[PDB]
Amino acid sequence: KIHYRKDYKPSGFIINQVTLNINIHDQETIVRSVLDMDISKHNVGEDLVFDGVGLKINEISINNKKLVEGEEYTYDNEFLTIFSKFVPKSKFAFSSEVIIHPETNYALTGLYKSKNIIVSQCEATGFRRITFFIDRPDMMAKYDVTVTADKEKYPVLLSNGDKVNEFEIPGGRHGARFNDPPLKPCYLFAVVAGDLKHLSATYITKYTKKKVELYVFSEEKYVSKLQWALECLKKSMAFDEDYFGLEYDLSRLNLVAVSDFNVGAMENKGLNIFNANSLLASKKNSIDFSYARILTVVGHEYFHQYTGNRVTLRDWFQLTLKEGLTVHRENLFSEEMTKTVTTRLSHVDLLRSVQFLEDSSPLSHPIRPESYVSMENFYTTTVYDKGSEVMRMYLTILGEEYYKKGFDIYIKKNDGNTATCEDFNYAMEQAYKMKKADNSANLNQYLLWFSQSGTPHVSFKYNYDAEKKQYSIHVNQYTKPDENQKEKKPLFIPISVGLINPENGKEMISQTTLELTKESDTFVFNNIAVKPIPSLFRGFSAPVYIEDQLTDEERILLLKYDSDAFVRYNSCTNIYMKQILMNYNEFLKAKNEKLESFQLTPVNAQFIDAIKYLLEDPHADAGFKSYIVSLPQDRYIINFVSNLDTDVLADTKEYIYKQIGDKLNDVYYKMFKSLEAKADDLTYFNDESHVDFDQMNMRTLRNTLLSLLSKAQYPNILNEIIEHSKSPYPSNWLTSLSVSAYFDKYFELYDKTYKLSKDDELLLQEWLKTVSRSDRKDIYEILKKLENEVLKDSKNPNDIRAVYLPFTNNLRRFHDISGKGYKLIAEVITKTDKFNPMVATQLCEPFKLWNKLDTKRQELMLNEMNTMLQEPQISNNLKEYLLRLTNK
Ligand SMILES: Nc1cccc(C(=O)N[C@@H](C(=O)NO)c2ccc(-n3cccn3)cc2)c1
Ligand SMILES: [Mg+2]
Ligand SMILES: [Zn+2]
Repeated sequence: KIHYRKDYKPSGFIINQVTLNINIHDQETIVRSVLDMDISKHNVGEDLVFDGVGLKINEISINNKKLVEGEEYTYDNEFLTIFSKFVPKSKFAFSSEVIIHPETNYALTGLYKSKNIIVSQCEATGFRRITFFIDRPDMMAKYDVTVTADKEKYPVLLSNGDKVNEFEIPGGRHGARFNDPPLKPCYLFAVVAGDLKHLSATYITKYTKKKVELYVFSEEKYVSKLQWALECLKKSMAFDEDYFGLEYDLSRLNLVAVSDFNVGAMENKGLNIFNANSLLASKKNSIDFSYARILTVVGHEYFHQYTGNRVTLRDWFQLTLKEGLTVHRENLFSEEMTKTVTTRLSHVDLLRSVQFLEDSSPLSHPIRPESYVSMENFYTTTVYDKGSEVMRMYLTILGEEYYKKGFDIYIKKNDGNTATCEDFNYAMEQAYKMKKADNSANLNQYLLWFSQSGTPHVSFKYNYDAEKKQYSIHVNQYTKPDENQKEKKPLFIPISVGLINPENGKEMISQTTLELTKESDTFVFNNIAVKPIPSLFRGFSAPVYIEDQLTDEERILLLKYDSDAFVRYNSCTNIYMKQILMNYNEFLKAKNEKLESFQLTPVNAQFIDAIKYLLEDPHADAGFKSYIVSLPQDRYIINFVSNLDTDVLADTKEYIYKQIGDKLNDVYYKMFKSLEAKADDLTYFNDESHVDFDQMNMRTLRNTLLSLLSKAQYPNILNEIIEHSKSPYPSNWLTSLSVSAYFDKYFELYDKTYKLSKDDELLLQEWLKTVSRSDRKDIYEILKKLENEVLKDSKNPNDIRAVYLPFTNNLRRFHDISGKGYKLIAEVITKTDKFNPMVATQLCEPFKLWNKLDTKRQELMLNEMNTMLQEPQISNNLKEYLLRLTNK
């Protein structure tokens, strides 16, 4: 069944009130539900059809009378159909009692058990796995929810809204009633039951001075890992107050960590539920990455609230409207909190590798897709991250003042209602008119960012007239046709630009954002005293392929002297890409022609000099430094190479790294040593609320350099690796494991770091990732060992992802020409699909580039996908995904 965006129609029914009784027992959960319903104006005499998946019916009723199966209703484990003649024509009550089984719900959607916690996950279509409903986001209702359970096992009971009663029940049971008066969609329903321990605090809002109770919950074992999350939550509330002027609406906010979770987290009006790996940390038991991760995920779920309780999605095709906007808000927050340029760079790095790959793949879709089969497959980097860049472009175009005005308009015009992407665009259009002082100005073209798939390519030509002091930038845009649009239209592309004086490194013009609205345009600047070097797409101002057409000499100058972090980073990226493409072709030619000898173009010496210059600048940023000594991601590179031979790419990278290392290793070593004091400072190691993003960037730089030195077998570096393994910081001692791969000390550090990791669930998952990603010739044997000794038959998605996904980035080994790596991951996907289709689809990620590889590896991957597609028991999720991915 395929759902089309253009087919939207309001329900012929209304659900005004939901009254739930959820009774949790050892081997079953009984759910009783009364829905106070009505008939809408759009009703035309149709059957009453409820969603309900996997429910065991004890009984159903209309107005307290039992309905009879076959005669009055049918149920096929997916839809409950009540024939219209038995459906009332005014306000009526529908009631049901069903049985569900969270203890065996390993798909982690609906109501399920995670270790000793019962928790729900209803977005997007999970509420129908709990009870019957018209499970769509535009069905708004009031909720009154009662939960009962064994008191010893489940002392803490949580749901949306206010707890209004707590009571004892015979047999050592207890119950709690929660009433949530404001209307909400059912995907925001949540319930939690467990032996939860917590940290708490009180927050006083900025403008109304009201006290908000903040609680963060986990199992008792890890309660000491809750402090950073609580800090992050306070930080999020402060930010939305300061930047957007928005206060929290309710009197309490709960965050709950659970061990088994399909994604990162979920917002549920006051009851936010998190993957433990995105909420829990301690300096002793977490790598540095956890700290930015918790900050962004807690922020993200928090920024969902204000907008979520005023404007609900009309339908799921508007997903990017809530998610792209919330990621944009999350990124603004994260940039302001970390105060490091690597934060924005890391978002760009992710978009241009993972999301660009997706957008040039058979899975390519606009941020507002035209159809879906399985909602779970729609939560993509395109909808989220390209969505966020589209939301961010409004800010670039409008500036802060008018952006913040269009944002307010969108709320006002749409408060209390459902909205669409057009509603948001209309609101910004009003801000655009006010900014341009022109009520004929419009953003109608901007709507193509929602409807048009594929990554635009933007290219440049320049002209300078020295006598006229006149500089011209000629710009061209193009999007490649694909399966979604035969003809692509030009987009509204904002191009933030500067002009750098090559003679002194100074800005030559004020902040300027070119508005490209045609297929091509020419932008002319007068009174330009000398030929500039253009600094293009500052801040990465549009989600596009940038073809800067600059020389490497110009790129080096930008890298050294430009003011914009992204353009410096991109200029470096572009120098590397030119080099990678050149050496790749030279290696490829030698392979194809079976050459006994051949030449390779060396790495630009002035480029190596510039890297040295930056590394040696004490005033330059450590995180930025770690980027400039790293080649572009493999998934970024592949967008530029047809029929990519992964072996040839691996030889290419090897050559380039060795060229630069042969010149700079002594520099790397010196810096690795000199950075130690500040990077590994222990002054605040036992203060869980003290987080220093610069210091963590220094550790990133040290660990990056150590990797480079280890690969290069720098004299006596093993000494440094061994000492590194003794560091209190897990980022350090896990790095010592992965860099020791090049030495016969590896399995000793394997055992040491395992013993350090095994008693913390999340830390062990980081250990697994480190092992999985290790550059080992015997990695296949090592993975087998992990399966047998550690992973076993765990159904925890964190465990499974930890063991397998990092390995799939091993360019040389995962892409083994035998196809053994493809075969291995396909076996894991098919195995996982039996109990968790959402996670099975996640494990398909390496296959997304299948049609970009050399013809042999294309065939190998295709064979595995077709094998998976032929499994009789294949889930709808996995089938849809592989059908789309293989163009069937
Ligand atoms: N940065 C980052 C990376 C990875 C995942 C997430 C993440 O957890 N995103 C969630 C979100 O938006 N929460 O509000 C989220 C919520 C629900 C789904 N979902 C998929 C299918 C059904 N539901 C997916 C993601 C964030
Ligand atoms: Mg069932
Ligand atoms: Zn979200």
